[PDB]
Amino acid sequence: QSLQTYVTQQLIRAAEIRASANLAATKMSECVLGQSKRVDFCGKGYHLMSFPQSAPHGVVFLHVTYVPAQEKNFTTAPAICHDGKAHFPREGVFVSNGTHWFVTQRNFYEPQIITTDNTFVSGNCDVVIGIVNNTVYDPLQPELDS
Amino acid sequence: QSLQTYVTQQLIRAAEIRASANLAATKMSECVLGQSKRVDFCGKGYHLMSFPQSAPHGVVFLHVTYVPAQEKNFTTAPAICHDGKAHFPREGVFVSNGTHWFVTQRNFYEPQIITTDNTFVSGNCDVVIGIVNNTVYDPLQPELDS
Amino acid sequence: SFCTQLKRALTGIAVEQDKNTQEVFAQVKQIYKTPPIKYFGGFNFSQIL
Amino acid sequence: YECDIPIGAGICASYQTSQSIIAYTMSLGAENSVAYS
Amino acid sequence: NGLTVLPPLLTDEMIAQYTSALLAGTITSGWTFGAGAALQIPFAMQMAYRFNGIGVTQNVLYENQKLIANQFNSAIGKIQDSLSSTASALGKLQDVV
Ligand SMILES: *[C@@H]1O[C@H](CO)[C@@H](O[C@@H]2O[C@H](CO)[C@@H](O)[C@H](O)[C@H]2NC(C)=O)[C@H](O)[C@H]1NC(C)=O
Ligand SMILES: *[C@@H]1O[C@H](CO)[C@@H](O[C@@H]2O[C@H](CO)[C@@H](O)[C@H](O)[C@H]2NC(C)=O)[C@H](O)[C@H]1NC(C)=O
Ligand SMILES: *[C@@H]1O[C@H](CO)[C@@H](O[C@@H]2O[C@H](CO)[C@@H](O)[C@H](O)[C@H]2NC(C)=O)[C@H](O)[C@H]1NC(C)=O
Ligand SMILES: *[C@@H]1O[C@H](CO)[C@@H](O[C@@H]2O[C@H](CO)[C@@H](O)[C@H](O)[C@H]2NC(C)=O)[C@H](O)[C@H]1NC(C)=O
Ligand SMILES: *[C@@H]1O[C@H](CO)[C@@H](O[C@@H]2O[C@H](CO)[C@@H](O)[C@H](O)[C@H]2NC(C)=O)[C@H](O)[C@H]1NC(C)=O
Ligand SMILES: *[C@@H]1O[C@H](CO)[C@@H](O)[C@H](O)[C@H]1NC(C)=O
Ligand SMILES: *[C@@H]1O[C@H](CO)[C@@H](O)[C@H](O)[C@H]1NC(C)=O
Repeated sequence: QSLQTYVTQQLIRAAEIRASANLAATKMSECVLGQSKRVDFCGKGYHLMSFPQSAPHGVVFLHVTYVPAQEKNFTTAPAICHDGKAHFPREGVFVSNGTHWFVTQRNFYEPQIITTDNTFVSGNCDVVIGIVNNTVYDPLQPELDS
Repeated sequence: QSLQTYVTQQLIRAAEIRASANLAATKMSECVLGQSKRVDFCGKGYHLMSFPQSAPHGVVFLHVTYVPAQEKNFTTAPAICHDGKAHFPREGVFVSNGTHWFVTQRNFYEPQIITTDNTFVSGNCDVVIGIVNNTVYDPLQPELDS
Repeated sequence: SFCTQLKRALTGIAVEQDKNTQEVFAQVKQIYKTPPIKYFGGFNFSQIL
Repeated sequence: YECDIPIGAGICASYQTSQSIIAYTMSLGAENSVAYS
Repeated sequence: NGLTVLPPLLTDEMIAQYTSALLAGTITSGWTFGAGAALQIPFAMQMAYRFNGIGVTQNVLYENQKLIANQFNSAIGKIQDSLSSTASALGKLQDVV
């Protein structure tokens, strides 16, 4: 009976260890051999890479991740009216520091002038809730004028 | 012996419950703290968000997902010839309602005129199988003419 | 020591249950709270808040 | 404070300042209202 | 006969607080609170981010905002009714107990 108890405990603990080993193999495949979009799977933050290290009866992953550091407030707007046309950002968000409007990335404050390259138009300015009035620069205009 | 039977059943059921709890923790990390690209992991459809709710001995996820609703037939084409050059869509699919050709998104019918901004050229028109003849509008032409 | 190891197994199971609850729910560092205004762009969360 | 020795039903215990054993309700974390508008 | 039940460490109120914190973070900051500090963003713009994330341009969200809000509210109401009508809904938890 003592031997049977030991063997049953060993079987249950071996099943648990096998689950842990399958998780470790998945983390090796996804965190180390690639970059993972799954949240909190390869560490807290936006995953950049991972490095494996061996250990007695286990593995240790060093997860290198990207964490935003210093946030600042800005006044935002879903879209922008220039000539009765609503302009939406191609990749970024419209922000304002109080007087002027820029379009920036969503994870790093890098303001840029709002031009027709950063934005695309869709419809008139009677549907979007919270739209604002600002000028959208046209790169071709000075070249044509020159 | 009765006590040993009870404890063994409890150990097995606790392993099952721990597997379920690990799954729930993963769903909390990925569905709730982010947006998941994994199919049918955070509900059926294209996952938008998720909201957790507690419950006795468990958790309940309200998965908000996006489901296409009203589909329509269109005549499609892999590419388009304008001047002996094959034009492919940057982000979308070429569709036709019977007489005219447009380029639209792949998940929401929003037809647009086929211009050089929506498409990119690659090679001549002797390789693509199923290519069609249509005009690709050039935005700079009227500006130059004006 | 059959009784002692049965007791040990049950204690381990109980601690594991507490750990399961902690892992599932304690994923947030700070206890956030919504502002008194409840206009989230037309969406109505009053039944889950 | 953070839970040191779990007693149960939200009550934990620790050894803190003479020094003695203190029982308390565990702390989930610092509250933080997000400046939403 | 010596068989007793120990109370869970986290009371139901603490679990409710945890879920409330997760919900408030999700609503007021999107997914940003799961990576670092919670960064506030208007909910319509966050939903436009999600629409971009499923491959739909955000102008679809901005031009159908009221319709999407109404659909979400109706779905939440139907969840309410389903929970309040069918008693045999939480089968798994009751099976565990
Ligand atoms: C918001 O940003 C704009 C653009 O950087 C600022 O405008 C410039 O401000 C500097 C002063 O630091 C001047 O030297 C430039 O001539 C300004 N440029 C233009 C085109 O006006 C603006 O001052 C910022 N507003 C605030 C409140 O900081
Ligand atoms: C953005 O600019 C447009 C036009 O420059 C403004 O539209 C005008 O609104 C006033 C007041 O409602 C009307 O009397 C005019 O007839 C409108 N003009 C046009 C061309 O539509 C609009 O109000 C501005 N937006 C904001 C928030 O001030
Ligand atoms: C396919 O779509 C095109 C573009 O919308 C249609 O062409 C327009 O049709 C309307 C009639 O509803 C006319 O008023 C416009 O003048 C047409 N525009 C052009 C540039 O011709 C076309 O009719 C559609 N074809 C079918 C079979 O529905
Ligand atoms: C698309 O247009 C091109 C040219 O406008 C067509 O190519 C012509 O095909 C005919 C018949 O095979 C030849 O006699 C011509 O010499 C070709 N011209 C050129 C410039 O290559 C092509 O056939 C059209 N595609 C379809 C499906 O009709
Ligand atoms: C969000 O939904 C709740 C319930 O679905 C709404 O609360 C109802 O409001 C109406 C009118 O004020 C009352 O007649 C009902 O008795 C309320 N029901 C409950 C359960 O409180 C609430 O009004 C909705 N939010 C908004 C902004 O309309
Ligand atoms: C943004 O403004 C609010 C206004 O109270 C303030 O509480 C918050 O700290 C500001 N955000 C940052 C990053 O300073
Ligand atoms: C497309 O055409 C086929 C032709 O039989 C038809 O069966 C199908 O229902 C059509 N699709 C839609 C969405 O109506």
